[PDB]
Amino acid sequence: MKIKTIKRSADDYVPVKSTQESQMPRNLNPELHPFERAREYTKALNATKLERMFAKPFVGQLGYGHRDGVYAIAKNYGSLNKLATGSADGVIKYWNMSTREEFVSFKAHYGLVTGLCVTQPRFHDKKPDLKSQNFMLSCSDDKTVKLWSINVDDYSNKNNEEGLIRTFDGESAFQGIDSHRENSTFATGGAKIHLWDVNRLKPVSDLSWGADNITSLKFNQNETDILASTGSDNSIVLYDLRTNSPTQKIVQTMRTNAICWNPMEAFNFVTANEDHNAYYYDMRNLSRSLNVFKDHVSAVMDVDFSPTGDEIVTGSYDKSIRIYKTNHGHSREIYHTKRMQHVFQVKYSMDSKYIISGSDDGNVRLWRSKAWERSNVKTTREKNKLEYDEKLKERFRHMPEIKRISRHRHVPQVIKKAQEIKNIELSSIKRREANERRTRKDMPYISERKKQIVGTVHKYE
Amino acid sequence: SKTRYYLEQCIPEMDDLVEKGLFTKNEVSLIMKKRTDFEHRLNSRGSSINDYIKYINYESNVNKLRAKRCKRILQVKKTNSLSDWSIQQRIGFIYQRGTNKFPQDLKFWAMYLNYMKARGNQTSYKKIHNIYNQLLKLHPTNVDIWISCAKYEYEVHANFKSCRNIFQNGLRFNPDVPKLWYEYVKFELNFITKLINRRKVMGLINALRGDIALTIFDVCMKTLGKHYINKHKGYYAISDSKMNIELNKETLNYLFSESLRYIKLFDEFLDLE
Amino acid sequence: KERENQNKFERSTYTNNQTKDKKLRAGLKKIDEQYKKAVSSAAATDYLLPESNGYLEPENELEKTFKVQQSEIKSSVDVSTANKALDLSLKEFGPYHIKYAKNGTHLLITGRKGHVASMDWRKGQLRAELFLNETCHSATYLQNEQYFAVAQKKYTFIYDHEGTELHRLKQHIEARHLDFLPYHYLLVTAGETGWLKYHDVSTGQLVSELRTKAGPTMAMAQNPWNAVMHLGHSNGTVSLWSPSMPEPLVKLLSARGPVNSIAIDRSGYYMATTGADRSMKIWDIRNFKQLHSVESLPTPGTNVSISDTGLLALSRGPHVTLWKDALKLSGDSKPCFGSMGGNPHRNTPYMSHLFAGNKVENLGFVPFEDLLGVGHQTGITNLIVPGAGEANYDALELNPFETKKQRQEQEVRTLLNKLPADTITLDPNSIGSVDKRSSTIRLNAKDLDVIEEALSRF
Amino acid sequence: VRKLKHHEQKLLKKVDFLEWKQDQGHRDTQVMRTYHIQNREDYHKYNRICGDIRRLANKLSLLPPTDPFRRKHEQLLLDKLYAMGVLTTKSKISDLENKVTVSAICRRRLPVIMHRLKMAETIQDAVKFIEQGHVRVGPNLINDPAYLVTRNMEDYVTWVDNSKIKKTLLRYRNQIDDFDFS
Amino acid sequence: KYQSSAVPFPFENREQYERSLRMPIGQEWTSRASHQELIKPRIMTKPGQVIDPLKAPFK
Amino acid sequence: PIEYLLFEEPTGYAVFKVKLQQDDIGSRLKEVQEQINDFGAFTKLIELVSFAPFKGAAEALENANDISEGLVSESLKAILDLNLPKASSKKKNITLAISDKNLGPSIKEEFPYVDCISNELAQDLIRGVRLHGEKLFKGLQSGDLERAQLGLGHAYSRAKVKFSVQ
RNA sequence: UUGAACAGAGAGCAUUUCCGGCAGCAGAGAUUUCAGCUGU
Repeated sequence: MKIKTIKRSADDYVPVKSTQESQMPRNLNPELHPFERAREYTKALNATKLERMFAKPFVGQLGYGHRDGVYAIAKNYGSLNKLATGSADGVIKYWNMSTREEFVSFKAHYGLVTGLCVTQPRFHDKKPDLKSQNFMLSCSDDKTVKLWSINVDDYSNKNNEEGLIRTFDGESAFQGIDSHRENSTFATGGAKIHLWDVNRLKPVSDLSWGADNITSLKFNQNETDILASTGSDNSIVLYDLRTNSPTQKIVQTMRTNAICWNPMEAFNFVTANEDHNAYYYDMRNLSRSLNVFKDHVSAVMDVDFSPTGDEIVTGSYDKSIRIYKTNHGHSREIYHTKRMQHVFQVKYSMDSKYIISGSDDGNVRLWRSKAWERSNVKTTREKNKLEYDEKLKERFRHMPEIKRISRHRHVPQVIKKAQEIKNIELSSIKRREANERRTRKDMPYISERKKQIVGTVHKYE
Repeated sequence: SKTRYYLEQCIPEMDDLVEKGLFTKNEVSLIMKKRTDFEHRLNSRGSSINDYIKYINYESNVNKLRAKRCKRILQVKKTNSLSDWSIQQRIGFIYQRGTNKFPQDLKFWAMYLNYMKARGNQTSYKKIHNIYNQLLKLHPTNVDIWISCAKYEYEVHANFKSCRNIFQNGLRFNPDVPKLWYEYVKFELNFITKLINRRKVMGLINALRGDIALTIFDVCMKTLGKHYINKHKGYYAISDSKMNIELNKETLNYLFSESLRYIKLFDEFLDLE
Repeated sequence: KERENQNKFERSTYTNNQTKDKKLRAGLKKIDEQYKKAVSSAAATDYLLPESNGYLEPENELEKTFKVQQSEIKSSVDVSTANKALDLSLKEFGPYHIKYAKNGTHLLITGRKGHVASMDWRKGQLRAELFLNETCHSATYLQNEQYFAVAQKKYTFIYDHEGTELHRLKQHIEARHLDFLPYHYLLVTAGETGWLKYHDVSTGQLVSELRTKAGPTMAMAQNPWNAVMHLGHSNGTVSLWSPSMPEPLVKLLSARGPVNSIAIDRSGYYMATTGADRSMKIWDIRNFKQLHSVESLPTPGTNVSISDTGLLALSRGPHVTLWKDALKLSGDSKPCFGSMGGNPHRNTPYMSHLFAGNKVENLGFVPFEDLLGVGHQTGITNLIVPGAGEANYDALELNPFETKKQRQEQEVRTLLNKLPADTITLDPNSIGSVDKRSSTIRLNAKDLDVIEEALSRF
Repeated sequence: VRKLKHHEQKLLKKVDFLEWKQDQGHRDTQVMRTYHIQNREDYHKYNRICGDIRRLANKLSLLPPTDPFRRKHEQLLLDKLYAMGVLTTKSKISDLENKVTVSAICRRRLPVIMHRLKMAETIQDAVKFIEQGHVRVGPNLINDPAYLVTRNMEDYVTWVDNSKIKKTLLRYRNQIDDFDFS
Repeated sequence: KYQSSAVPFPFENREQYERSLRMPIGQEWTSRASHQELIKPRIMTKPGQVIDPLKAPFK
Repeated sequence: PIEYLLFEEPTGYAVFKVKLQQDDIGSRLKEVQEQINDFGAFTKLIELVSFAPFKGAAEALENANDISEGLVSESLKAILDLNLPKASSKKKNITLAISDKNLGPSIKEEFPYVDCISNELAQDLIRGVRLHGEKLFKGLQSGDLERAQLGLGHAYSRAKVKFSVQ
């Protein structure tokens, strides 16, 4: 009779030399591993609880802030850690966000500096030294656009006349500014929107639809010759710089405070307006928004895109900011602070990992876009654990017990009470429109994505 | 764990090697448990280049058994499926892992280069160029690697421009050992001898001289003298004029003994002037 | 890609008794591709499996397998396995209830009189020998060799690694059967009272008290698949219980008389119950069919056990008898005792042994080895049963070579991923799904007398 | 069990393998380490007695204050609990919930009165002596430590004669008579 | 409370949704390569360098 | 982008290749500041691609004086020309991380396609490789680095002070 | 902004241009592998 038993042999399972690790034999039988749904449910629940205890999003404020509340912010789209901010008392500052300290400050204007951006100024007589000088220009309500250079310690190649290399001049005030991402060009909105270049001391072209003023401006990031602007007649106007002309405008219900273009989709933009939500619009069809981001409770002051194009940040007049996944339409996250008042400017840093907010008490604050995410480099075991936990929270996302935990935040008292009376108001109007629809004959079902456009020039067929 | 990744990277070749009916399941489980032993010893702590070498020897032995069993069972010399290159690719990757972990034993680096050269038509000479580039980056001062690199790219490929570039870069790095100088004058004499012999051959069927070797001879004398006067009397020149003239005499003796060796192995190039 | 052993690694799903969405269509296509890739690549690991299962095969027609002696096995197998086949002769205290840790490293014996010993049976290291002079009944380890629970005269006690008493449970009034649920951290208790009690060992909190309402609990086993408890009563009724429902999940009519013993397969598919009416019965668990009914055993089967490779060890007093491939659907797998005239379609015993002096108290297979530990009136005996253990364990579920640091970190990690007691259902895959109410289609809010004919108008 | 990390202290806080809720602070363990009780369940067979006397004192409080059955039975209970020395005086029936303790009914045990009247010098050595069989209350030897005494028998706790530790203390004080055989 | 209330948004019926949930992505239940393919996220950025806007081959 | 790293040391020159950038904006945070103390995470940032050892204590003292007064020596020229790719001089230079802001100009004077960075990111990368030292080099140098440090410090000091033994 | 010749990198993308078929023969290195002509 032949016969054979289990010969475990102890050389394959506990190692000979003491310096090396023990063997881990695997056996992928589901008989060996029994509770495959419950075990990863509890791992997804422990991941959501670990996220809710690791959510420490406030990095730090930078510097000492300003004196009179930050109303303009501009990142530069080529360096990771440099940031220009301007306040109401005319002072602008250039910031190193690594050390959280200003390269330089500038008493730029006398009024409010109402816009500022950054440039690589293509002069055709001089050569731009972009490895030691940074350039920011800035418009105010004292009818001036000024262009400044900054001494920057980022390369150590060299070894110098920092401020105010030139002063463009308008006859009326300015209200917004944004620079083209090539070809020495910028545009300033104000009493009317002008286009400029850094060589000529006068506007190249006036590109105004009608005699109604312009409140904001953004250039496109790819297809760089497409401008967009917000006018105080609740209007959003697109301009093209091939045709050197406006292109199409829409009139909404309330006033668009800001625009930002999608850096990864080149025809989509997001508007941030005074009814308390944001609108994701396609340039090729402005007859309908392709999303509405709804969760704010007062007027949305500024919006910005992640450089990955996958989520937006959105600061509003209720003293809180909100981060939104672009495909959803409700807030993924809310950041607030008892010290932060009336966040007027929000940018999304080029790392896609930090969020810069300028409030109006004076302070500019860094936040993490993902609160539970730390910024060290990770060994492969902890990196694998973190993305395993992300995939697991993703596929158990809608279970009631982990949804009530991942959904949870502490919102201030004012925003919570405005939220619940907003809920009972919306439920009341849905009740009344359901009754009215039960009776009356032809009540059209208007979409939420169309419920906020009062009209559109150049009708669609 | 990463031994798990490497071990289950090993499975498609034995899928194919069981489908082609040469190995059976009970013997391929034996080669997998031996390979499990080896992969665990490789990427655990306390690892050794002898663990790498024994894994390479085991993989070459199972490759030779696979070739023998293929010729005996299928009576073809390759099945043109996955299981005739996967195991040599595995050996090349074990070599790459070992040279990334312990880049300090030139025995292992040269075993890598020997196996990669002897792999034949299936390898790529730019793949040999890559491991020559990183080996010369890690060991710029070791001079036999420069000689071996230039010897591979002249005595196999006959690439005179790249061979001149290799020798000039090596002489840039360590212009102190006379062995690299002698192998450079040897290469230049071999190149000019092949030039004038192809001239003689094209004449017999159907300006540029040894002055290159004389100029590199001249800079050989100058820089070898400079480096010996800088090597000896090392820290400072705190030595009176007796010791300075003693030093300068000794560097003349050193340099002239090397030129004596230069003429002694210079006489046997008797096909040029 | 074909993989002759995929259906072990396959995973069942919901069916209704295709789509117009482009994005959802391609998402479901990616999901089906990923499921197929994952099943195939997970099933290709059987090359990487290190060891092979044991066996013994007759190689002749005169050589039957049930008449192969344990001394003949110990001569035919190696010295390490022959030394694992231990035998402790502990005569003075009572019949010894045996228990192994879930990796086979530690043994826990209890005398009926008072003698409880936790030990490393394969080294010679005992780490608790305590003589609790009241009649102990049963014991079990909790999550380790570091804690064990013993069921004493009335109260269940909990002892640490070296034998100091940690807890006296004031509930669990008269336990006779203890079993630990290791993924849920629950000590389950039943006995002479008609009550079933689930006690959380980690928090310390009595999770559930359930009225069996059927008198004392004669047998008790745990489904390793879905952690429901099969209790056998004096009705001939097995009932399947969960700590959520105060009623049994299922009540099966297994035997006549009482139910002497229950064992469940580790796949959670088959259950062997022995009654006191001399009847072994093999049950399908998932579909609740009765597979086999071996009636008229020569004497009532006092124990059953099922190995990790599906052997069936029945014990009828002095005798232990093991059948191979008895837990199968076909009628040719009904366990016989002889083959009447040499019928190949009769499942004769795979091997048998006679403990001639005594009557065995309980049976338990050693987890990852080829042994069957039977505890009897004069102590412990391991039997070399060659087909009877998972040769290829997983070393990150539970490891027989685990060290002190590995025990510490695995204890903290399994404590962290302890499953709640409410997730115990009859099937484990029912806690991701939707309700069996709440309609299966999601809703899109749009869906949210000729004179009397004249006298009509009046 | 591992002195858990911080995200660990927070994620699970009610875990405690050592001390549960129903341990009541391990007062059974603490008082039997104090008064050195040999086996288990003595604490709870005293606690049942404490619960029974507070229950029947409750229902004697329930009955109206005029009937002789009630008043005779509460004075009888109070005199019996004085007579077994559980109390130290015949005071209020409020002491039948303030002053009856499982501690005091352990105070009436035989080793602890032995340590009280300095016959031993520790309660452990008292249990040593009375398991070795040296003492007696009146005529009869006492073997088990569970024999608690009454208020009359704290006077005739004495060793037996031929107890050699009694002989060693007599020859310590060299009053060692040996006509009385010890 | 361990099973969802209705069918979540992107699916149309519970057969589709449970076909999403039917395979565990764990280390214990897949191979190592399949585990890595199942847990790598969609957006993978580099941790310290600037993300520029997209540029296409002539729009 | 901090693509390559130049570490000077008494045994020779080392060129490292930066694998993963550390965070720029979160560079003052606690985890980013102590990942350069943990070696298991620093080896995720830095990889050694080249090490040219010196010819002896004479060339060590020559290169110590040249590194001290901020000049590119011939061994520096050799190792940088071996290791750094021929980038452009007008568009996207290759980025070398040094620790000496007045050695940078001497590096761009010799290789115009190299822009040099010594700010706080390059400083803590440099002090990470200083903190770990012999572990990064994988065994490829002769001579213990602290013994060569003792010899080079004594030689540098006696040179700088003109210590005569007469 | 384009063109030119030059110097290259291994860091991308095609496709039927050949080879990874057989001998005869000489050559190469330490009895195994390596290197080209005339046809299948």
